[PDB]
Amino acid sequence: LRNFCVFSSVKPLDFCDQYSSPCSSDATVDDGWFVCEYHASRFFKMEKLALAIPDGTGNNYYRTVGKSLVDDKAEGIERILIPSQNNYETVLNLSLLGPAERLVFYMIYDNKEKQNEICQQLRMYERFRPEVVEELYNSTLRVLALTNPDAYCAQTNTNESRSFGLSVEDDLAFNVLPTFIQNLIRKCVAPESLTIGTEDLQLRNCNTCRITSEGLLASVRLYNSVQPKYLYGVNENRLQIRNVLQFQGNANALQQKLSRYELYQINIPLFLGKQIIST
Amino acid sequence: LRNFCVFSSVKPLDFCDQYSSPCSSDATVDDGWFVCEYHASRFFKMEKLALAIPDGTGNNYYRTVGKSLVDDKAEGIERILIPSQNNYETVLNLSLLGPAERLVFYMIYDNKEKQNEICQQLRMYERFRPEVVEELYNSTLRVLALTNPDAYCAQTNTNESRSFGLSVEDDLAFNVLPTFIQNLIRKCVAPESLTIGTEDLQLRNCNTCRITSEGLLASVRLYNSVQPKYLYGVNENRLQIRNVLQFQGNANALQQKLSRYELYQINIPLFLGKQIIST
Amino acid sequence: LRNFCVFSSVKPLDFCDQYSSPCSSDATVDDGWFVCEYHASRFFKMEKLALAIPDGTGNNYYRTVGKSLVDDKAEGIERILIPSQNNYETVLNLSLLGPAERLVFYMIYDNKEKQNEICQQLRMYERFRPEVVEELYNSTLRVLALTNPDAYCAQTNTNESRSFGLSVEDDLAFNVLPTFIQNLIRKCVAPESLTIGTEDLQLRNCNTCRITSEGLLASVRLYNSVQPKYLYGVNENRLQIRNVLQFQGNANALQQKLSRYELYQINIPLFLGKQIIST
Amino acid sequence: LRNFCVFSSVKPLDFCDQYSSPCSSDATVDDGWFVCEYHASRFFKMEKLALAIPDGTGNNYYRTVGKSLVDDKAEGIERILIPSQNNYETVLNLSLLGPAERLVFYMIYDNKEKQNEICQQLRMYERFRPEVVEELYNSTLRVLALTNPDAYCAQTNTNESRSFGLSVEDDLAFNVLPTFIQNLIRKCVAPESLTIGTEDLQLRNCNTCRITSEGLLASVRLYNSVQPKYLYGVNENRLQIRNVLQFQGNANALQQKLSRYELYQINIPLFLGKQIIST
Repeated sequence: LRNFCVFSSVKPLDFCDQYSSPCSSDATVDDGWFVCEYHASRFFKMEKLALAIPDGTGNNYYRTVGKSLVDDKAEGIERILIPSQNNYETVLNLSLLGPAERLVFYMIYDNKEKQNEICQQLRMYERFRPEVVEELYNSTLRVLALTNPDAYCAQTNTNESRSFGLSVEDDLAFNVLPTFIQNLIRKCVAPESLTIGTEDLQLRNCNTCRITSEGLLASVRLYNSVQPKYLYGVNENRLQIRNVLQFQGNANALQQKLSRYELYQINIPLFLGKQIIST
Repeated sequence: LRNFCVFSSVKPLDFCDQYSSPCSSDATVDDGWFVCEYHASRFFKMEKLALAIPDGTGNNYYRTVGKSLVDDKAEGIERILIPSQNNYETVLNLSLLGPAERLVFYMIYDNKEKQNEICQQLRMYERFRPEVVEELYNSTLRVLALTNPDAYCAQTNTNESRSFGLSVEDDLAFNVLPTFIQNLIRKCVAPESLTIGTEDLQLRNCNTCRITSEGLLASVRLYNSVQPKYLYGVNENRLQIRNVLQFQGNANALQQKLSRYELYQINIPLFLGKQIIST
Repeated sequence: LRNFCVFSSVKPLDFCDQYSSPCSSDATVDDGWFVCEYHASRFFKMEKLALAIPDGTGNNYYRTVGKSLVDDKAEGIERILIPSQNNYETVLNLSLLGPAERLVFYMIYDNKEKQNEICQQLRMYERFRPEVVEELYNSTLRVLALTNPDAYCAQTNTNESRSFGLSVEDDLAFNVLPTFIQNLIRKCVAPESLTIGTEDLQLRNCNTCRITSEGLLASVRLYNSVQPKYLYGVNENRLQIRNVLQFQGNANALQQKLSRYELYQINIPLFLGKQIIST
Repeated sequence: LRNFCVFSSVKPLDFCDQYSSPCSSDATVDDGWFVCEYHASRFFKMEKLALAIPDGTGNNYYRTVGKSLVDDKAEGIERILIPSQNNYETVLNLSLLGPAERLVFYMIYDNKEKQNEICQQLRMYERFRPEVVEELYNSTLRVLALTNPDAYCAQTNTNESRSFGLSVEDDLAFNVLPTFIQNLIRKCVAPESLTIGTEDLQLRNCNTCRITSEGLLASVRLYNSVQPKYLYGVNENRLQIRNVLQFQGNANALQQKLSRYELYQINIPLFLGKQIIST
């Protein structure tokens, strides 16, 4: 597939796709997220990070992890990274989104009546472009089937096991998430303790997120101040005012002489659960 | 001072200083550690990292933090990053160290009889080089006085406050550490929650070390696999065998295509305590 | 026979046989193992060694012996060199092996229903290649008959006698092994004391293996570190991580000057039982 | 030292040294035996072997081990590899040995009256060659002092520990051996289980020799049939008849086709005791 992004087929009527930041080449490769960096940052409010695991030789067991983009000052529906069926309409703000985005999200969450009424309202557009709708639906449905744990092929790797907490509520809630949402969640949060073969590698002793009935949240108020490089960039006649935290400083307080050491950026990777890798 | 390193004046009889890796230019600047990167890695088994704190504009409140060099597989006197007066002789292995190093460490820990007998055994060398000893002692003593919280000048900044735990034993033990050891410890571990002005920035919700009666330890078995670039490098006729962990892989398992994302190295910065910064 | 290896007829549908390391010319000659070096190393985890017995003149009574390939660190189903009917499916990991290998192993262990269902599932392939199956079965069955102690010819040499311990359980368990397995076991382990003619030659006073109800095992934790030169070599997207033991050293510790003496490699030949050779 | 062999200074009156096989270059290097291969084979009836310990990378922790030269058919004073003070005169057959050899052996075993009477009988030779005796005595005495655990320098490595059995009698007897004999014994027998660092490598589970009150013996009747390549080679008008074991064979029994596999010679390395290597 040249485009593994689910939101790759998101087009207006006369489509020079919105893409203020063009979709990254990550959609071309099969890393398993099935979403490009731009769509991940815009919708799920997370970026992609290459988790490197050294072993003392030079080669690193590379992995994909989610990088939080929400700030510690946030509260409410803004702190949720990935919503569940309960309130995803309000979280993703599907009311004013483009009809292709609405369709894609609704049939990812699989609520029949919503895409039914989308088709009813899209019938008027259908007389101009009667071919894009079917191919868009086919591509998105086949992507969902590929990421679906149960299908015809149903490619299953029981050797990898993911635990999202020692409590019953956490995994019982995680069970009812959509198949694509489950696949994205399992492969965006790094394990707390990667159990590989007959040993355990303690990647992190603290969780940077939480899985609950409404989905994946940045529950901990870890301080984050990274700016998204693939911002929406649309002309904002609708103003969103925010409480920015800024400090002053001189050349002495801004210690440039400390810059020679390799930098340890304050990023917020998603760490939760245990990864059981037999053998 | 051209050389803030305490172990800067560590010379043999005919001195082309050991320094398999030459002392970094960090000793030239006053970052407060008063130890160069080579001596920090060799003795305290830690490196130096530039903790950058973004605020949403581009300037970063730079800070110095300690980077752990011990492995998760370690146990015993090897897991302690900085020893106290109780067992520093065994931790630093002062038995076979060079006499300058022995002197420096002993008068840092301030045990009179040890440097007294060092002087008695150094009397034989004194007839050849009767001038290096006094200047070495003067320089090291003035460095200790500069890092001493109480002195003539006694430059004190009460506005910064450091907490090393909510328990009585932790700070009561931290109180009895040597003055230079206390200064190094306070400025090598990053705060758990940097309380600055009227706000708090949650740098990390989990501690990566511990302060106890014997000193600063890497109590948590966080997985570390970084190699020191300033290793001792001395011809080792005395063999130290270690249990190395290695995994195999092909080009597919070594996902080079994941390398385009900016890397998130598995490092182990020292995070503990709360930094109270009024105003 | 140009090919005495039992696994010589192991072919896929379009066969350029897997053989990352091609089968050695040992299958061409009749040494009695009836398995090539590659198949012995891959399945039974042992290599072949030429046991030479000097007598003070120059000619050596050559013999074939098994060389252990398992490490002292191993435990479990990995330490067994040759399995019995009890758990050979798990030992050889027949679940994912090629259908020819599954058939060969199952009819060596003679469990009717397994090769019956192999034939049922192979019926679909049968319509493309209806001639290879019968000749493969005939060749493997005639090899088993040749190695079978009881047959039409039933070539028996009662003069050679093999003892696998002084205990009742050891030989009573060895009795119920398959005929080919018994032939391989009798001619892979060197005798503890070769009783030849009217004298006894003490080859070794210690056993390097054990014969039990589950088969031939490397019970003793003898240190082995030889690498197989006929490794499987298949692209491993399924990762097997292992605990490697490595030591460092300089030119002095790696004493090259000791290399002029003829080397005594730390190998682990299979030594067990007594060989009674009348006359 | 160009010559570490103790018997390097063994010269007749008109010396073109006996040395039917010239002394090997092993005396030039410091492997610690302080005896050349020829003298080790002639007197102690053992050869030198390079014990190689693989670790899975390619470098081998080389070591020196003793290779037995006695046959399984032997009995009596012939089976002892190294004698003690009790019966070394009969074991080494010092009655007819050259006076230099007698002197060297006697002052290695440190029995004053014997070398005293050697000097008394050598007084007649002294008038012709009054300079070789003093330098020979000085060289041999300094070699003994160098191999002496207690001396002025007394170079001691307490980190290496050697155990020669779990019984009190074995090590209590080994204690009273001469210093050079103790040094040779400790560095000719390979450990049963090399305890290195925090792990143990089981080199061999069976002992190939024994340490008793009379010294180091080949107690086990392990079958040995290697011929010494540095034999005495002196014209033997005094005939030693021995019971040789020989077998016949044709081209079929002498299986040349088995020679392609790398040979596993039936040698008898000296294995006994445990080597405790801290770190």
